[PDB]
Amino acid sequence: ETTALVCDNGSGLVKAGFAGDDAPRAVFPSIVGRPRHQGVMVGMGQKDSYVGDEAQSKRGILTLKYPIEHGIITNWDDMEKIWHHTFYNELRVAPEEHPTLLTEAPLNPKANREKMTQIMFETFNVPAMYVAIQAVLSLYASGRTTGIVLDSGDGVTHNVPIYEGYALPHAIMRLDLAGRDLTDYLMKILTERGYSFVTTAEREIVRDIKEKLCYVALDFENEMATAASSSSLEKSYELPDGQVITIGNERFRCPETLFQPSFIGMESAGIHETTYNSIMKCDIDIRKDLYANNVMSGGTTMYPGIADRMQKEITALAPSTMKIKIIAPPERKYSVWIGGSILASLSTFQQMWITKQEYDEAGPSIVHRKCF
Amino acid sequence: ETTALVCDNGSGLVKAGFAGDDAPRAVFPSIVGRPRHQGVMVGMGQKDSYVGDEAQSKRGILTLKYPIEHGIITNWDDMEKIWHHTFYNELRVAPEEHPTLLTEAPLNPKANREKMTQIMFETFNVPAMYVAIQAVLSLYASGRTTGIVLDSGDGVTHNVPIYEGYALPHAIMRLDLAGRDLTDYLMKILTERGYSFVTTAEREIVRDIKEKLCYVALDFENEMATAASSSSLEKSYELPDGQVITIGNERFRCPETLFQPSFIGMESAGIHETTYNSIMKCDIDIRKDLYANNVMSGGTTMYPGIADRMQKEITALAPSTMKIKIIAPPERKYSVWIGGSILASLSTFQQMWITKQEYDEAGPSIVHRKCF
Amino acid sequence: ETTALVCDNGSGLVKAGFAGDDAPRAVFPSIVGRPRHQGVMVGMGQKDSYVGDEAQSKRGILTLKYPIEHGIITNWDDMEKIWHHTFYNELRVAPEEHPTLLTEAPLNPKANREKMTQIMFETFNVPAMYVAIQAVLSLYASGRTTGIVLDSGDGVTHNVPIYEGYALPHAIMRLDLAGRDLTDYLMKILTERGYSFVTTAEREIVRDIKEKLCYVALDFENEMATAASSSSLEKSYELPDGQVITIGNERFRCPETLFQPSFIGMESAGIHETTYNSIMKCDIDIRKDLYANNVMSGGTTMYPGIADRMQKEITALAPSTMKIKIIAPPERKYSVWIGGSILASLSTFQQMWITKQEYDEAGPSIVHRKCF
Amino acid sequence: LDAEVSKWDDSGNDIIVLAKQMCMIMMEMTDFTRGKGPLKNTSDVISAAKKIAEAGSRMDKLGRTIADHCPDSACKQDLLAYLQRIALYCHQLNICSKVKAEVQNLGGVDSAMSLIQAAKNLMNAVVQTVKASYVASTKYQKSQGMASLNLPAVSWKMKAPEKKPLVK
Ligand SMILES: Nc1ncnc2c1ncn2[C@@H]1O[C@H](COP(=O)(O)OP(=O)(O)O)[C@@H](O)[C@H]1O
Ligand SMILES: Nc1ncnc2c1ncn2[C@@H]1O[C@H](COP(=O)(O)OP(=O)(O)O)[C@@H](O)[C@H]1O
Ligand SMILES: Nc1ncnc2c1ncn2[C@@H]1O[C@H](COP(=O)(O)OP(=O)(O)O)[C@@H](O)[C@H]1O
Ligand SMILES: [Mg+2]
Ligand SMILES: [Mg+2]
Ligand SMILES: [Mg+2]
Repeated sequence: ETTALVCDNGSGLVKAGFAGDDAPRAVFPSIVGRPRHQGVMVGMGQKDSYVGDEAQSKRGILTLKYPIEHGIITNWDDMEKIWHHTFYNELRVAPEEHPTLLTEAPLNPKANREKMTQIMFETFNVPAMYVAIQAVLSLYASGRTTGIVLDSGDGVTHNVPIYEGYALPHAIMRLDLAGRDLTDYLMKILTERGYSFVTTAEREIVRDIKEKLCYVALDFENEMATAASSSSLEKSYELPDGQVITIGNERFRCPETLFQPSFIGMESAGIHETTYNSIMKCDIDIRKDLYANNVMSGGTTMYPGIADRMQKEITALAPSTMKIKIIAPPERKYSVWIGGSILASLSTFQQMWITKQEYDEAGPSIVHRKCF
Repeated sequence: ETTALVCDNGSGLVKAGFAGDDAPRAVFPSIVGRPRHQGVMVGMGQKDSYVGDEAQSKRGILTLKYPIEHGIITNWDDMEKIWHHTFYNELRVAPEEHPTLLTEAPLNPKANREKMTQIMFETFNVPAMYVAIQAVLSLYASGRTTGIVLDSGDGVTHNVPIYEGYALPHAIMRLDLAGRDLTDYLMKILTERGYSFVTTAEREIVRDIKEKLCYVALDFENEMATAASSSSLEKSYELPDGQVITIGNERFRCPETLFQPSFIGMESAGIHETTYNSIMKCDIDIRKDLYANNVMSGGTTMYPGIADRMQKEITALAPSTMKIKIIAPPERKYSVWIGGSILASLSTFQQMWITKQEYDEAGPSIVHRKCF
Repeated sequence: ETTALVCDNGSGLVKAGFAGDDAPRAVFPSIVGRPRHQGVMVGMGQKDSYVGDEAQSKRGILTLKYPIEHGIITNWDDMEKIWHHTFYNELRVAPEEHPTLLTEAPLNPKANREKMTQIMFETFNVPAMYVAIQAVLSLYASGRTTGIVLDSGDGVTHNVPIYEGYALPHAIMRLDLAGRDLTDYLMKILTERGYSFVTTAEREIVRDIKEKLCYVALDFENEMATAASSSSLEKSYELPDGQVITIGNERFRCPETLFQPSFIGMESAGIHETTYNSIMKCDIDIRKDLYANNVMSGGTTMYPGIADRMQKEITALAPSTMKIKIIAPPERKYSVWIGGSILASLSTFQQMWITKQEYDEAGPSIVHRKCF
Repeated sequence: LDAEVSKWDDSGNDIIVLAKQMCMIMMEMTDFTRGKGPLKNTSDVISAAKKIAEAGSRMDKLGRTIADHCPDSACKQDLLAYLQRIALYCHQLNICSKVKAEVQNLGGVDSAMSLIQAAKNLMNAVVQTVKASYVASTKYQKSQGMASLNLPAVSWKMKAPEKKPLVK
């Protein structure tokens, strides 16, 4: 009769809700803001920190910090503030009545998961908790059990190949290029238009620019060439102040970092080439099913036209005798949440939590021999 | 059960009263007059100095001096005379029974505030005192917490942008053009009509001329053009002697110095252009709320039609996609007092005074790490 | 047998000379002055604009404008006046006989460089021109090829890490805090002494105050503490009028903005923290050579004692097992010029100009695929 | 814009009911800017602002009563901050109404608009401290001092929020 709580603590958007549901009830950016000015009024000077949407509304007077950068957690005193805002202030449930399910990118440091379950037990007193891999839940949300997962969140971009039940942990390819690096490259590439976005409160504005304008070209060279004859690729976006900005080739040079990471100096391969590189790390028998089942979770795979370029860029690398199907579900931004609503509400799961009586005798090291 | 005293020591009008009230009890011009003639009668020759309205009534036989010029205080021996007239002679209270709240224009010299609190402690023996910024109280009086303040008093004209509680001290723009310079420019521009006002007792008369006649045109060039066909813009004002004077374009060339300070040779921008210049020093997120909340305290924003020209002159500089609302309250001349009646009577303020036991151990340098 | 012209068009000081030389022949402030008064004499009223030192000599009667603010050029009609004064009036050469080399801060708008080379070709008719990055020439002047460059000019402050030949364009960190903002903060902080510098002709005087008085403390807190016991840190400076001024802690609060940009409200890091932030954006192998080779060009690194504080403030951030050497050459104010005298006179360079026959067929867009 | 936040019932019995009274008097106060409610002149807006000032002082009293027994920082500092905000807003509204009344009886739309903006900020502060007092009460229900006030989590009528839209 009790329900389970699920909380995808992403790098840019904390999503949370109840198990068995079909949509997250709370979604808010995981920002902690400190005020940085004097505060001359005698009231409204005691509020020392702001979290979530009330920091997103007041971002002009706050230094903004994400506690999660590239999947790992660098500030625990802000992460417990964000979780305390998540459970009480927006979900309005007590943690002691519901078991909780958290989300972790693969190949993370063990100290991150250890301090995460220690904070979840010895501060909020949950009955039971479970941390799951951020990519294995995307296959639950897609309805499948085979396929490789290209989860490109805000922090990290990881490819996990999973045949029917069984993952292949020697082929989990985690690349540190994601939406925050595209946001910083859009800050760097909008300087050539004349616009200077320097503070951390303008990162939100250029993130909104990336939201509503940036698409990815099917072919990059000729689309770059037609931007020289600047006639139809410019687009105007209105700022919060009122000034309009015009954007030309910067509209599609920003997602092209996903397929050419040498633009920001990263010695790596693009997300089309590490996918074929990661399928080739697998065995030759399951390679046919992994080629034909390519799910894409994460918000950074919500650019207009990333499925077409992903298919076109794999099919020049794969052998040309069997098809590639980049299956891109339309709700994929919340996809990591949706599988979290499945696995927590599944009937055969309830003897695979981490109970509090199992934690206090074995310490926080119980989370490694239970989850992965 | 005790009340607090508030005393806005302006450059042209000392206003004073009790906290929690809705109107100042004492308002009088901050003038100190010395007699300058022989005094042949054997009585009425011992009264060495006159202050306030009894100097305003007898101004023909007195050299008149304002102790405050451009916000700073240049004559302490007259300022203590004005405060001694304020507390005892017109408010009729003792300073030792009531805490006091004084008013200071921003970006003033520190020695001014230091000698001000030293005079307030070691001469009048107040229980506690506080000095507040002249513009932050105008937002208390307007009922708001966001917006920029265009406080144009008699001494200085300062623009202070304040988002909800938090000021932005790097955008406080203080310009030394105010009502006294408009009075001197009206003395200079009335010479072309034939009238010569040369002494300091005629500055009061031409100030009254500025009171009852001078308005500000919405458009300056065509209003200057229609004054050439001199039919309806002349106005007659009666002097204290009985001679009438006729005023034509001098009726609106006097407030136009507020929007074109090159008339009196000041290398600056007008109060329409330093406002948009000061909003653009702020951050791009709070710029929408600062454009739409433009309070105007100070008596020099009581010209007939300054709100319309302020709105029309900002909206040619601001981006045209969101509105400008120059909110001009009708009691705005006393507005700096009204917020002073709020902040001193506020319940959460009483542990943010400067007590006498906090002053004697730290000296007069305690006022910098308490107020700003 | 022909020589090349080099012209560092800085934000506060245009420097220019011939290639192969060891010192600039012409150095003058890049100011354009319009007269702002009536001009009652019948002669001396036709001279409509003044540039360079003849505007610096007559600055009391001129509105002064810098055409370059924060690296970009906001007034082309004044910049062509400054270049026309540079070539003909002070260098006394024709531009058609010498190829020219101009200087550009990195991460500038492309339209700035485009209009710069269009003005250099279709107005002065140079045989060939080249624009170079303002920081890569400082390593030529320092004699090195590895190291990071902290070029803090008058407009911008940019850190560029360059290993032996190869720059790292993903770590070019450009911060908009430089000597003009320190000049404005010195105008703002000298108001507390009582001195009011309001017009644009007093910016030159307070710039001279910054020249001859302002040093930077090794430790800021105890040096602030010893300024309270005001005995030995005051210094007197004589104005052009004759009034002397005394300066206490304002002598070292002005360069401290370089290491704490929260004083002027800038959400950024100081030049000690963006340097370690920019070295950490590089790769782990070249980090040893970049730590030990820290050149400092630009005039704003000519404060007395900035090398000691830069070393002390990096070595608290860097790992303590290998040394930091802030190499500060004594001629560093002209350092951007000196490398410009090297690279233009280098024998292997002369097939990497932009000839006029290469420009007219490809338009002004040839400058992007030649310089960076 | 707190009608979507003011989804409650008449329960709570000390905090929620005056919050609903303040919400309906704001909804009738800011209708005067559209000008189709029961407010005609400006003096009834002064009486309305005095009503919200007295109700905000009462809410400040109840918020001070709940804040004594909260043990440490985690929500008590937030509650004290919102209490100082609602105290500033109510005390500013109280003697900002007086100067508008004295301007009214000594001599016309923006005069209402300043009090409207003050009431809007007061209502945002009061729904923020309602949320903070809910968190502080149902966080520490086993803690001593909270149990004597007799405010269980059932008594608050806060439901779970809406399903967020997955697409668009
Ligand atoms: N429609 C979209 N187009 C482009 N980028 C998007 C879109 N939706 C989301 N994003 C990017 O994805 C991020 C959404 O957060 P997300 O990474 O899904 O959270 P999590 O870190 O939990 O996976 C945002 O930072 C944004 O940059
Ligand atoms: N009704 C009015 N019309 C025009 N000017 C006014 C009016 N009332 C006041 N002033 C101007 O404003 C000044 C009033 O003093 P004020 O500046 O309000 O004092 P403070 O310096 O404390 O702000 C006078 O010098 C006068 O020039
Ligand atoms: N001796 C010095 N001490 C302190 N600051 C200096 C000194 N010399 C120059 N400066 C600063 O450096 C600037 C000199 O201009 P500079 O930046 O060298 O021109 P450019 O912009 O071409 O590099 C001035 O604005 C001044 O602030
Ligand atoms: Mg994520
Ligand atoms: Mg004043
Ligand atoms: Mg320079």
